[PDB]
Formats: sequence, C-alpha cells, structure tokens
Amino acid sequence: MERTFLMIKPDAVQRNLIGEVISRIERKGLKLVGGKLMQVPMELAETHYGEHQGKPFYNDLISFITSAPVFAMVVEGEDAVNVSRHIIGSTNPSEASPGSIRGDLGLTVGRNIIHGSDSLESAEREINLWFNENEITSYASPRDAWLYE
Ligand SMILES: Nc1ncnc2c1ncn2[C@@H]1O[C@H](COP(=O)(O)OP(=O)(O)O)[C@@H](O)[C@H]1O
Ligand code: VO4
Repeated sequence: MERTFLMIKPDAVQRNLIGEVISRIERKGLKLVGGKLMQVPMELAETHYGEHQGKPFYNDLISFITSAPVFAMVVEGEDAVNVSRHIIGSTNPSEASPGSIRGDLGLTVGRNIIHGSDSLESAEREINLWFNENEITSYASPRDAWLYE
C-alpha cells in the first residue's frame, strides 16, 4: 500500500499541537505505520532540504527545523501521498483551504505546521532518509475493510 513521509514541524510541537495534527491524519483513514519524536541533526536537515540550498529562506529553514524536536511519520493508505497533501493544504497557510491542517493551524508559510512528501518519488526518498525498515511497522487494521472495496 502507498506510503508517504509526514513531519510535524517544530512550530506544531512547541504549540502543543501534536495530538491535534495526528488526529486529522488518523480520522482521514490514513494508517500510522512509522512515527518517532526526534531532534533533527544538521546533516539530516540539510540533505532533506537540499533542493533549496540557494534560496533566500534556506538558512532560516535549517535553523527552524533544528530548533526543537519534530514528529516524523510514515503514513500508509491508498493514494496516501496526494491524500495527505490534500488534508495538509497549500504551502502558504492563507491559501490553504479552511479545514486543512495548514488552513486551520498555520499562520505563515515559514511556520506551517506539517510536511508531506510532494510526489511518489520524494516519498520513497524521504522515507529512506528518516526511517529504517525496522522502524516501520506493518499491520492490518479493523477499519481497512471499510476504507477500501
Ligand atoms: N518563503 C519561505 N520562507 C520560509 N520558509 C519557507 C518559504 N517557502 C517555503 N518554506 C518552507 O518549506 C516548506 C515546504 O515548502 P517548500 O519547501 O517551498 O516546497 P515543498 O513543499 O515542495 O518542499 C514550508 O512548509 C516552509 O517551512
Ligand atoms: O515541509 V513540506 O516540503 O511537506 O511543505
């Protein structure tokens, strides 16, 4: 089943929104398959956001993601990558739909609560980067028969 990488960013953690954010993912029918609260080391920060190295916000991004722990997650479900991005909302919280996580909880583009992989390819990339196979569980859930045909 399709898997994506989600990350509750340090703003959400420092605003005590971990449970709230997790709830929104669960109730959507997505399966939490891997999850750890962790401090992000510089190397991991920089390789995760390597595609932004030149940008204006880059230094501020590394600073921010390392400033306090994150909750890194692997989420499993049909179309999980797009489904997650759908309930997460647009990058800028003021363009994100009300009812989405960024729409409801985020104020600014720089502090926008959660990360989700943007494609199938970056999903597998980010998952390998943040997680080892032995930290990703695999289980059947009671509701599985009721989310899918
Ligand atoms: N103008 C900006 N200033 C500060 N941080 C930004 C800005 N734009 C994007 N970011 C950071 O990057 C994260 C994801 O958006 P971005 O990296 O631009 O695209 P993608 O979601 O494809 O990686 C945002 O949640 C935010 O933390
Ligand atoms: O931190 V993100 O690249 O899923 O907006």
